[PDB]
Amino acid sequence: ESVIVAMERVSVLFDRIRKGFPCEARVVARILPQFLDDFFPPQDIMNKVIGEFLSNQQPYPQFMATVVYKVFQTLHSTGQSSMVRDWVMLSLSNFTQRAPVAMATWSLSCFFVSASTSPWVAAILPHVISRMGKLEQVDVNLFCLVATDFYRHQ
Amino acid sequence: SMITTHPALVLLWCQILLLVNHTDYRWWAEVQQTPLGMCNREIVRRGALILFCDYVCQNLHDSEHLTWLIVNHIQDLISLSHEPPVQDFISAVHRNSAASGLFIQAIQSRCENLSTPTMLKKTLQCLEGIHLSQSGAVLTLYVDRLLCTPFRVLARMVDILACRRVEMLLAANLQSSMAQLPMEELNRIQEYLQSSGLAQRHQRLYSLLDRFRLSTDKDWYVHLVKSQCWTRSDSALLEGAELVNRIPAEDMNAFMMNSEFNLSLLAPCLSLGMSEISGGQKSALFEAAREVTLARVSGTVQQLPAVHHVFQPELPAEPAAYWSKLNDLFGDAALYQSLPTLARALAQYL
Amino acid sequence: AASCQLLARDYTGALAVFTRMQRLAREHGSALGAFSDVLVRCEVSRVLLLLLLQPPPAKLLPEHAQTLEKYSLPEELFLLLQSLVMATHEKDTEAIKSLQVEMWPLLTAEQNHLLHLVLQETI
Repeated sequence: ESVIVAMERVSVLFDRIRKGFPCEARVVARILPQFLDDFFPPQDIMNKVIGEFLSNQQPYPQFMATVVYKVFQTLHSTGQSSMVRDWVMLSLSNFTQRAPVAMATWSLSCFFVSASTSPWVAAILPHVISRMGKLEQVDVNLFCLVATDFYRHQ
Repeated sequence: SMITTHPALVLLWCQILLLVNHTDYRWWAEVQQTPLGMCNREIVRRGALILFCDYVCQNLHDSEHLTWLIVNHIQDLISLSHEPPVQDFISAVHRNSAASGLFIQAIQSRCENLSTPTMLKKTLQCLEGIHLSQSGAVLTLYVDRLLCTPFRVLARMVDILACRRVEMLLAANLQSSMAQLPMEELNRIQEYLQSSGLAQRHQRLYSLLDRFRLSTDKDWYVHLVKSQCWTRSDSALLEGAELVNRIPAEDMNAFMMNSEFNLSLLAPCLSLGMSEISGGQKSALFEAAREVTLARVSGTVQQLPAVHHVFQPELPAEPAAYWSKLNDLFGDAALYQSLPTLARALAQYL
Repeated sequence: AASCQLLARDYTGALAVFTRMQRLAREHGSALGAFSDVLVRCEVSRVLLLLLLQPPPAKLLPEHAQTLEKYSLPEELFLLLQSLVMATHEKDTEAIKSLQVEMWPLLTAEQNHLLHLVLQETI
């Protein structure tokens, strides 16, 4: 019975991400991934972050993308990483529908670079959110490179 | 001699001297001051320019007044463009080719005076619609002079006027467009666009201009952070800090010691070092930024004069020629631009 | 009161009291007199207080939509602040760095505090 109350209060937390001035969103984005990792198993937060990360009713996904990066990085144990990869498959089938195309390829590049391997892919992720829009051929190069680096991940 | 104690009677006498066709350029010169002042002389100058522009508005088939009035009084013409008679004069210059070309030439000779935002907005409202044979000259003036302003709305307005200008250039005849706009000047415009940063800031002008032309993983990450960090100046501040954060950190003093380095990233690097140290285990970002901050402070005080004398902002250049050294290496925009960056860095450090 | 809440750094309270001031002076102002001075100060500080805390479109009242539609009073101040709204929604640093040195004498002290807070939270 306490699980649905936890779902309700996590929904109120995401509601305070929905509205809210950017300092408040910085605070909720910083305190979020530790709370979501520590409180309950990650399937519910996975469903919630995919269902409330690609919403058109969202002011800006950048700190939410940092939330995505940290919640993927705290799920990098072995069977948990296979579950992560299955969630990447489900969420990329969700990504098959097109958003506004510049933000679409941007958020898809963030999702590729976040749930990824160890050595040098993660450190690019502040640079991917360094431009939110502004699609350029160099962004296509970075997106194709993280795509072919995820193709050898599977 | 009546001009100073009473302006309004001299403005009446200007209109009387206009209604009978007495146009001696010596008297209109000594009234309108052809190349702190008083107030009545300014009222007389503005009134004389207005009534003279209405005189050229009435009888315009005699066209020496247009050339003389546009060449000589050009800045003081556009400063008054929200009054009806000089507005009719402006709309009368918009129906001539040679007068509008001389007008854009006169703006080109005196563009450095049109640096205030109000006079520049009034030139943009005064170059709003001109004669169609003069479109190449106003496009060269738009891309050469009036696009490099720091004000963004004036850049936006001159962008919209330039895009409408190329749109009106394309709808006309191609033999009319090619005969006015040369190709080498077009390559000059395109290299001026691609030289500065206004090419990627404005997609529409470059797209329409190329349309008019065509009508006729380790070291790679090091290269990426060299692309992001080693620039002149940018808005990427926390982002550059997190980019230099995941450097292997056995080679930091190799990276920070560079001739072309964003020293403005040093204070966010120190803030990230503070967050990592107060969170848990120490960082190399903090000690790297500390070393290069103190080394650059020692360098920029090694460039200071040795025997220091006390500042006095009441009589600066009086005691010695030491102020030659405190204007030479001290008023230079490079070292002066480098100092408060290191002041932000030392503020975070202290 | 707005100067007090700006001292105690309740900026959203200053936004609420500034839109209440503009609502009152519009309702009683035909501007008539000193109501013009109120509208000038409130229009400069509400623009700077909208660029300081950039609201989401959910909490954005339609009055703020009207002012940011007007931006996306003396002439040099309107032109420089309109250029400053464009240079901030572009996020162009050197534009603002050269805009403040021209905008300093045209504003009072507390509005300069708000503009420095704008310049800090883009840098």
